[PDB]
Order: sequence, then C-alpha cells, then structure tokens
Amino acid sequence: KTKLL
Amino acid sequence: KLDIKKTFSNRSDRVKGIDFHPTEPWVLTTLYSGRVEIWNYETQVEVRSIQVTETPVRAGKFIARKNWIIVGSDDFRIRVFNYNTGEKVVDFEAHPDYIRSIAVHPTKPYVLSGSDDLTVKLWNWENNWALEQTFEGHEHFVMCVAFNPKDPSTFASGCLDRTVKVWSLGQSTPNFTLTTGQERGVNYVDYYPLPDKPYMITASDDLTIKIWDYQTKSCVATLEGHMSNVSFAVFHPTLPIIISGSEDGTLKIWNSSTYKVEKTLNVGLERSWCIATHPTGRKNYIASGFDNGFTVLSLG
Repeated sequence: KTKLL
Repeated sequence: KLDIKKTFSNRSDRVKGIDFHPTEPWVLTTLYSGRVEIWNYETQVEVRSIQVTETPVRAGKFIARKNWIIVGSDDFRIRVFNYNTGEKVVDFEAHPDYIRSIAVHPTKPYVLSGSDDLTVKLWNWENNWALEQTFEGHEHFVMCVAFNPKDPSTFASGCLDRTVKVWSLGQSTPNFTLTTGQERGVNYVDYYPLPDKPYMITASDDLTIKIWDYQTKSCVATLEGHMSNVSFAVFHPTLPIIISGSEDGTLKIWNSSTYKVEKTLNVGLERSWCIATHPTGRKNYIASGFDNGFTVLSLG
C-alpha cells in the first residue's frame, strides 16, 4: 500500500 | 498585513483531515488512530469526540446545514454523525479500498468520495445516501476531490496517475484531463474561489506546486521550495496568498501574484498533512493537521 502514512 | 498569531494548538495523534465549521468557532480533526475531535478553538474546549474506528480516518467535513460531520476511513467506510446528539446517521461501505478525500456540494445534497479503488463516487443524502454515479478513468489512487465553487456542477479529482480530471455531474467521461508533469502524482487539487481567474492548483510528492488555467490548460506557475512531499496547496479565499504544507514539517505562504514565498513556518508538529481555511475569512483563520497535532492560526 503506497501512501500508507 | 500579515500578522500571524497562534489561536489554538493542541497535540494529538496524526491529523489527516481537518475542516472549519462555517458559523461556530469549531474545527474538526480526523486522526490516523480512528478518532475524530471537534474543538472550539476560541474556548479551547472539546465539543465532541468519537472513536469512530481503529483504522485511519483520512477525510472529514462538516455538513453544517444538516448539523453533521461526515468522515471516511481506511476500513472503506463513510460514516455520518450528528454533532449535536452524537447520533450515527449512516454507516456504509463506500469503496472496496481506502477513502482519501471527501467533498460536499455547496447547495445540493451531494458528497463525493475519492478512493484507492481508482474512482470517485457521488452519494445523495436526500436519496438514502444512494450511489448516484461512479466516475471511472483514473489509473491510480484518487487523492483529492474538490467542487468548482463557481460552478459546482463540475469537480476536479487529483490522482497519483499524475493527472487531474475535471468532470460534470451526470456525465461519464472527464470534460478534460490535465497532464500535470508532476511525475510522482497529484496529492491535492484546489480551485481559486474568485471570478477573476479560472485557476486550479496541484501539489505533488515531486516537491512542486503548480498553478493551472483551467480554460487553456496552461501551467501558469510552478512553486518550488518544499523539501519533501507537498501534502496540499490552497488559495486563501480572501487574502492574495497561497498556503501549502509538506512532510518537511513546514507551512509556506506564497504571494498569489508573484508566486514568491512570503513566509515559512515550522510550527514544530513534524509532518503536515491537511489544511482548512475559514469559509468566510473570519479572523483570517486557517488550520493545519500534522503528525503530532493541529494548529489554528489567525493570519492578520
């Protein structure tokens, strides 16, 4: 999952 | 003119979404922990808070005309709460993946949600929150949705596929697609609210902010200076400035005519994720959410 932050 | 004062800042878990109430001195924050808080920033007392879920809540807005808040989370769900009673009005799975962004139409009973499922969906609260349309065409996560305030029959979606698409309600393909040249994607898109310029603005992980003429599609300006992902960039509704925030921990205020940076603020809450500007410029209030809490500032 990209952009998890 | 610019005389920045801290109205209220408080620490919390990472604030992913933030919004001002238009007539009460309230700010909504939505947190990575699944909690949401409504604060009265003038008295510095909590109005209401809710442990909504255990997953991040990345999106949240007031719907003041209905006395609601609407939130979206990584559990795929949209939830609506009456902020006066705490009643959970509705709770539904909106997408089969994370919800990144929610926008509320200024007069009609419509909400847009943008998702990692590559779509934007339109929900109608006068029709039992029915799914009235799905906008398909993006090829990566839809990070931000925004109505054009001057023509809210249209809206913009910003996407990690490096484009902004502008759509018409009731039509299935974009009116146009902007190729931003922001090759790490678009995290945020916003409209200039006043009638004198047909401008939109985009923020990217590629460290840039770009201004666009939505009639010609031309890039009017590129704003450089942030040192990590730019989470958002917006036009202030009343002052001639642009406000951006970044994982570099700073807010930047830029002159909206020269596009030169006027002020850089490190408010000391680590990464910046989200922004709100008071609908009517009351006390020129803005608010931003960060890794370690939020701040509400009066700009002048």
